[PDB]
Amino acid sequence: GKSRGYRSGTRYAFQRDFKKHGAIPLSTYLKVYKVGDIVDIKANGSIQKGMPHKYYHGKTGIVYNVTKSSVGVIINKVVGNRYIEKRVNLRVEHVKHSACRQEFLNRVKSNAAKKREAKANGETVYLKRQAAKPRGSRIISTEGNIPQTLAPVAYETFI
Amino acid sequence: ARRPARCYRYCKNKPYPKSRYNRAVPDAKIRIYDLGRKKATVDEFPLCIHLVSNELEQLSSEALEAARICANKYITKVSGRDSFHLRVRVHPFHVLRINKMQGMRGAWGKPHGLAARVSIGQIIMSARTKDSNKDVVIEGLRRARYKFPGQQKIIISKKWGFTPLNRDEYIAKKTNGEVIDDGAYVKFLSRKGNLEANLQQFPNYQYS
Amino acid sequence: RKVLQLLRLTQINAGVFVRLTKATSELIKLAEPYVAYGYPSLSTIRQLVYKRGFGKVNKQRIALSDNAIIEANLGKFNILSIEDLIHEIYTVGPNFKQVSNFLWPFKLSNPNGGFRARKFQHFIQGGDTGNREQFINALVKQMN
Amino acid sequence: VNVPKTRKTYCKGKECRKHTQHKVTQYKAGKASLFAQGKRRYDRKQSGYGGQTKQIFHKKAKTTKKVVLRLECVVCKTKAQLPLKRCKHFELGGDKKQKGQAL
Amino acid sequence: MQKEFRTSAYHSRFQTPFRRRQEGKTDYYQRKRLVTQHKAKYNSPKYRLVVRFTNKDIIAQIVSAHITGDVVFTAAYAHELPRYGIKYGLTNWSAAYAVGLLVARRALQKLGLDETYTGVEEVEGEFELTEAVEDGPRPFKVFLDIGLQRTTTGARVFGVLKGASDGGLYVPHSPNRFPGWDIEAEELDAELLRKYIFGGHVAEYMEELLDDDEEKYKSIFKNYIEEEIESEDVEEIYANAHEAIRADPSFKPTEKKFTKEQYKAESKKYRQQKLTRAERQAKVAKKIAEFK
RNA sequence: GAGGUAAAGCGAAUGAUUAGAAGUCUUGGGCUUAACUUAUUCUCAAACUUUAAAUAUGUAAGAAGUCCUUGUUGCUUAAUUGAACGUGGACAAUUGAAUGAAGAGCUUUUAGUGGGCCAUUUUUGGUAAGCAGAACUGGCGAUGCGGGAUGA
RNA sequence: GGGUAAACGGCGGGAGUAACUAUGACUCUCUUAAGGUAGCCAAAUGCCUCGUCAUCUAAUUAGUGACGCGCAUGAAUGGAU
RNA sequence: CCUAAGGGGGACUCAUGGAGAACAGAAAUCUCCAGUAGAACAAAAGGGUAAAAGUCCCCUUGAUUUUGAUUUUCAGUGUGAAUACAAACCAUGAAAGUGUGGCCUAUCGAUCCUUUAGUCCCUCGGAAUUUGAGGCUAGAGGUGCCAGAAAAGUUACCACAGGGAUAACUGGCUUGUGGCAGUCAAGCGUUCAUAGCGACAUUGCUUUUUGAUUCUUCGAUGUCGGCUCUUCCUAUCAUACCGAAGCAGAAUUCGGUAAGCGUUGGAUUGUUCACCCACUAAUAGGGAACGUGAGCUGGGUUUAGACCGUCGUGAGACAGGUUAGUUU
RNA sequence: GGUUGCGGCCAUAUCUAGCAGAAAGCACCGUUCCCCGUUCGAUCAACCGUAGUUAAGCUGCUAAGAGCAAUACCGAGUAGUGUAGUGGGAGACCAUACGCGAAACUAUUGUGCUGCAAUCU
RNA sequence: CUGCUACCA
RNA sequence: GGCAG
Ligand SMILES: [Mg+2]
Ligand SMILES: [Mg+2]
Ligand SMILES: [Mg+2]
Ligand SMILES: [Mg+2]
Ligand SMILES: [Mg+2]
Ligand SMILES: [Mg+2]
Ligand SMILES: [Mg+2]
Ligand SMILES: [Mg+2]
Ligand SMILES: [Mg+2]
Ligand SMILES: [Mg+2]
Ligand SMILES: [Mg+2]
Ligand SMILES: [Mg+2]
Ligand SMILES: [Mg+2]
Ligand SMILES: [Mg+2]
Ligand SMILES: [Mg+2]
Ligand SMILES: [Mg+2]
Ligand SMILES: [Mg+2]
Ligand SMILES: [Mg+2]
Ligand SMILES: [Mg+2]
Ligand SMILES: [Mg+2]
Ligand SMILES: [Mg+2]
Ligand SMILES: [Mg+2]
Ligand SMILES: [Mg+2]
Ligand SMILES: [Mg+2]
Ligand SMILES: [Mg+2]
Ligand SMILES: [Mg+2]
Ligand SMILES: [Mg+2]
Ligand SMILES: [Mg+2]
Ligand SMILES: [Mg+2]
Ligand SMILES: [Mg+2]
Ligand SMILES: [Mg+2]
Ligand SMILES: [Mg+2]
Ligand SMILES: [Mg+2]
Ligand SMILES: [Mg+2]
Ligand SMILES: [Mg+2]
Ligand SMILES: [Mg+2]
Ligand SMILES: [Mg+2]
Ligand SMILES: [Mg+2]
Ligand SMILES: [Mg+2]
Ligand SMILES: [Mg+2]
Ligand SMILES: [Mg+2]
Ligand SMILES: [Mg+2]
Ligand SMILES: [Mg+2]
Ligand SMILES: [Mg+2]
Ligand SMILES: [Mg+2]
Ligand SMILES: [Mg+2]
Ligand SMILES: [Mg+2]
Ligand SMILES: [Mg+2]
Ligand SMILES: [Mg+2]
Ligand SMILES: [Mg+2]
Ligand SMILES: [Mg+2]
Ligand SMILES: [Mg+2]
Ligand SMILES: [Mg+2]
Ligand SMILES: [Mg+2]
Ligand SMILES: [Mg+2]
Ligand SMILES: [Mg+2]
Ligand SMILES: [Mg+2]
Ligand SMILES: [Mg+2]
Ligand SMILES: [Mg+2]
Ligand SMILES: [Mg+2]
Ligand SMILES: [Zn+2]
Repeated sequence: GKSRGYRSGTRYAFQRDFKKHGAIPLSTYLKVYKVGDIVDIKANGSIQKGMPHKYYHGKTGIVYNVTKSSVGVIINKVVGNRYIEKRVNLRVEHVKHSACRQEFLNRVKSNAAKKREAKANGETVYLKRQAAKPRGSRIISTEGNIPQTLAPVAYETFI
Repeated sequence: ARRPARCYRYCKNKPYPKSRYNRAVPDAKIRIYDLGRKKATVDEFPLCIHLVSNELEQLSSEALEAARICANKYITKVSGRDSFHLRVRVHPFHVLRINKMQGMRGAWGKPHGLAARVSIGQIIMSARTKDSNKDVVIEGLRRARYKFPGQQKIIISKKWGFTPLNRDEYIAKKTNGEVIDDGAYVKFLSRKGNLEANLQQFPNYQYS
Repeated sequence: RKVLQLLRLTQINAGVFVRLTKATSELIKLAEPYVAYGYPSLSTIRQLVYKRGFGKVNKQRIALSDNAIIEANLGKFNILSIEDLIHEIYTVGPNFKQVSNFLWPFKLSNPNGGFRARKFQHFIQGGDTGNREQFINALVKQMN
Repeated sequence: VNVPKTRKTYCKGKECRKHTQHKVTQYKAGKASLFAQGKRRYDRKQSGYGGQTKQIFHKKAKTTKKVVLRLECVVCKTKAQLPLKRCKHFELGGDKKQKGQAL
Repeated sequence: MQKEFRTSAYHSRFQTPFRRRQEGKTDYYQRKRLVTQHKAKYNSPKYRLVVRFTNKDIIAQIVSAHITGDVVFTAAYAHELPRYGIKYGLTNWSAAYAVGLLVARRALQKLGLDETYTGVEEVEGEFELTEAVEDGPRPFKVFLDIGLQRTTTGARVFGVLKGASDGGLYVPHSPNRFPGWDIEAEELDAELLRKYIFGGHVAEYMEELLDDDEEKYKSIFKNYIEEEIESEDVEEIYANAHEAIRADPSFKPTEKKFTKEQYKAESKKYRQQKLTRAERQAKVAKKIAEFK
């Protein structure tokens, strides 16, 4: 007999972290979520109300609705050959702000500051990020660092 | 009764041990893993000789028992029962299954036997003895090798007896008072923990 | 397969110039079992562009037979000549992207003299794929 | 299953629109009338020759029934219906559980 | 014979509780229920009336919780009462009432809701909630946080409750935990509640003890004896204190006899300092040598 | 961000397991064996685990963005607080990573099909099978051509 | 409720013992009734089975004569001649 | 399954161990200390839970009303189950809060028909009144083959459409099993491992057994055995020549090259197989579509007749016995 | 800097065994008329701050402490793994090429930090 | 609780 | 699901 219940296969996914069982620290209940916020979804096993389905465990989405104890999150799920918009109601214990926003918003602030200061100094600045480039030429000093010659070692048994 | 071992030679299945899920499992043919003078102190038998696997393979408990008996008999006959301490280093924990003892319907087998899953370089048998008893212990293992399938190597250990220290580091730690007897094994000094207890347990500890 | 398509290598013996960064290096690593690549010399670049140089003009493959063709398509990037284009490729320039994408993928012949006995193993192990690093010039001399 | 004979739930009656006291009784299905249109149609179809003209259910599988509580408001006499889950034994106003006693 | 329990594996796998739960100070269940705010009231905080009793002091604070820690809005202590005329019985139910009234008046002064939401100016002991004024700001809403202290009818925390409620703060509550609530006949005896508000129980103890056990009256009510305060003028001490509290509820910090640096320098003299790694290594070497 | 597979671990929990040694028997019997306790020792787990990859996987990388000022409401706040949606203003092609782009988006309508099979790798049952059953990819079917003599 | 088997049919499981050994002549209890009687048999009906003994032959899974707790013989579903 | 085992609040802390207390002891009750849960939480297993989700106490009916949204299975249909709100009305608590059944993951049901509740509203069509009937909204009565026909057998008298998608031969893969052969060497062999054997183990070969599978054949490859005849294999029974012995001779046993050459007459059985009698140098084992039916024969099996026993109410079944049955 | 109240992170904070603690705070501490709760004013409630004490709680320090945390020319570029060949090998498996890369182990270091309010030798 | 009678989800 | 002993 096959079993395909709601929480099938969530034995380790919905477990609490080792030595992290019990009461929820209240910064979880003090965070503020607004419509449009990007939030990660991670089911907390100790709160069984408002719990996400196992598909959304590990997914990141957009807050679209704010209720008394919960947020509505928009997820895009692949169903066959396209994506379907899913609207999941989650209690805030299963939700955390996504850290990718604060990094991109910081690059936006930094670009605005650099551009305005470069305009003040009358020069130009290039704001596009660059991939790591091959390193340039260089001279390696050998004072105190004369090359040491290595050789492959013979075979030995150590048991 | 027993199929040829070739039917169960290779580690084709996941480990299948005794558990709350299979309970009617017979016993392994090997029950004794330590032979010879197993109560000898570490200083009595400095020379260690291993029978090492050069195969990723399964060895039945019957083969383990047969090889143990062969090696023990030869070494006790030639050098005496108290001239060595033999230890079998692999325990058969994997349950083999047999189906016939309809057709392919419901073909899940019944427990049939026990086998040890050994790797390449895994030690199968260890024999600690004196140096003068080398050629004897070697010939005991070389005979025991015939009872096993696959290739096995007889390797003379670099270490003192069954300790993890080389034969020179053991002597250094022995003359430095860092090793004490524990029956057949030893305890080593630790520079951690209660200083008074450490000093009491190792009185001859020349601190540096 | 997708990586080779994004490198515009959609046939055998197709060649392209790539500016090495972390992103492009990680691209080429995926296509490594199917490509031979290396560091091209100036004369190799010049011979490629002179003999088999074509531009992508209105999604058509046009021979680079006159500097007016190059100017009309790359004059806004200060490329006015076949030597400007060759320089921009060789000394990887600020407009390398536009100049190398304007260049249609080079369609080389098979080597005159053949490959090694078995192509599809790394150049280090006696094959042909992977990075050969200065022997790409000898291979291109064979194939162009 | 033991359910008390009284209950204070919401009354949908226009006079009440609120929680009032209700008397609880088990619902019992009424007798099937002979002049229901389906019954009349069935009798006409069954008359004459042709045998049995409709199907007769045989493959019974349920061993229980859903118990329905009839809640009558003591103020306005408006009735309400509540189905419970499937129970093999159901009494109304039985003896309440006594915890802390021996056999 | 039996297994030793406190093994290294027991300590390795032990999950210590929250620091303030292991201190036995914070009930995190109740704290979650008190602090957590409706998510559609985004950054609007819930305000708690934290009421704590020590052996000598009554602490009443208006607190809002934030991620970096709780933030005090105002605070009234029982040792401020001598400024207002109450010097003794600093842990009465009536001292609790005065402290609640003081914190309410101080908070309302800080907010600007003084003329609106005055409160119960004529304390008769009747149960009442601060009702909002139409076409004006709603009363400052605060929820009572009694911590680990048990809920009993007659407890002093509800004295601070009643004082704060009469001071003009809107604090939701019921009168069934006040002294004078008849549980059989579910109504509040406001006469007995007013007695407790104005120290009537203490005055009755003074009167009942003086004519029965004068020696115990002399030891228990010493300060009243050397202050020449009798029972009949006990009530006025509170009645005046109330008025003064409403007259000037502002906080006056105690003038500090020493500066922060002087306090720190004095205290640092009595603070043992951690041994350096080299110091404890030298101690170990010395103990080994003296062990030979 | 998520994960609990490979590996690893077992003088770490659970479960399994070999050997001695030192103590306590006070709640085992005949100096003794056996129990426990303590510090050690050999070996394990698809339905064990502190730890924990590689590959695979969610989101973001702007103009529908960021910042500044102040309008509406019956929602919300003790509030002149916010929530959402706005008026007005500033930041111009390095408008904010790479590579590519026979362009993107959208709609209607209808055919055949719904027996599959094979190879590498992962993998279950079975002694195994040119056996039976799954995962990812690539193929044959539907495909000739050069090679493997011959051969989906 | 009664009758009826030359109506259809049915006719069993259980519990102990004799001055060597072997065997057991020696009582009640259950299934909806009775519990296979007289006879006959490894029979065209017996699985085990090529049953065991005798006879027939140099030799017989055949035949005949015996035996019988008979898988599963049997009395006008006629028994034995 | 549960009026609590649902809801709210409060208080308390569990399994177990140690040390103590009349009867009292290994287990009754009392006390202290230790005790991260090693307890308990209706029921499988997993997860979760310690001033609780566990134990006890107090109050209760949120297991209520209205109809939308969402998640899972998914076609993004239904059903089941669950989640977050809106608008009411309540319970509980000092309060914040919490409560739309059971801590979470299972515990269930369309159309038609019937029945009940609600609105007491719409209709009975020439117009009315009162009965009756029919509508609208929500439950219940049930489909367990659980997206939901109303349903007993036999065919050995048989038929049809098909199927090598699928069984009953050969053949092919495999070789568990069957058969045959090695390696090691504890023992046996007066002594003595190895003349001859050889346990515990372990490596193979074969396709003369039987399985496993279902690739070919169901617009048909004639399915037992024997007779007849040819050929092939060798793992050699005999015959030739030899090596070894626990080889004195005689006989016998082990082994090598060897398939050149032979390997029988009969009683019983349809037999393959078997078992006796007898001769013989020996009475070896196998293959060739389990060689060989347009070569035969037809005793068996396996059409249709008939008998018996057991089974079945019966028609009938039996891979049980018996007798008769077209070989182009 | 000490202390209290309320906290954030939730052991670098826990645990064991010792030692010290000025000021204030906190605490133990005293009493039972009153509200209240118990077999028991022990817990819980109320009253005095009066009679006493830092003994305990609490805080800090000590320990080649257990645990925990962090780090690393520790182990180890090992185990494992993505990709490749008409590579090796009867096979079991293994090597090589281009990449990613642990855990245990070993050693060293550390042992709460901190927000708001009030207060103090 | 036995017998008889009845059977559109 | 109706009668009845
Ligand atoms: Mg997890
Ligand atoms: Mg629930
Ligand atoms: Mg397998
Ligand atoms: Mg040529
Ligand atoms: Mg070639
Ligand atoms: Mg009809
Ligand atoms: Mg009729
Ligand atoms: Mg509480
Ligand atoms: Mg898993
Ligand atoms: Mg593993
Ligand atoms: Mg590990
Ligand atoms: Mg373990
Ligand atoms: Mg169609
Ligand atoms: Mg279709
Ligand atoms: Mg089809
Ligand atoms: Mg086809
Ligand atoms: Mg092709
Ligand atoms: Mg070809
Ligand atoms: Mg070939
Ligand atoms: Mg009889
Ligand atoms: Mg008879
Ligand atoms: Mg008979
Ligand atoms: Mg007879
Ligand atoms: Mg017969
Ligand atoms: Mg005969
Ligand atoms: Mg004859
Ligand atoms: Mg006869
Ligand atoms: Mg009979
Ligand atoms: Mg008869
Ligand atoms: Mg419950
Ligand atoms: Mg309850
Ligand atoms: Mg509670
Ligand atoms: Mg849906
Ligand atoms: Mg659904
Ligand atoms: Mg309420
Ligand atoms: Mg609600
Ligand atoms: Mg109807
Ligand atoms: Mg009419
Ligand atoms: Mg229904
Ligand atoms: Mg069906
Ligand atoms: Mg169905
Ligand atoms: Mg029919
Ligand atoms: Mg038939
Ligand atoms: Mg087929
Ligand atoms: Mg075989
Ligand atoms: Mg065999
Ligand atoms: Mg076939
Ligand atoms: Mg056919
Ligand atoms: Mg034919
Ligand atoms: Mg033919
Ligand atoms: Mg031969
Ligand atoms: Mg011969
Ligand atoms: Mg044939
Ligand atoms: Mg023929
Ligand atoms: Mg013929
Ligand atoms: Mg024939
Ligand atoms: Mg016939
Ligand atoms: Mg005839
Ligand atoms: Mg016949
Ligand atoms: Mg015939
Ligand atoms: Zn009503």
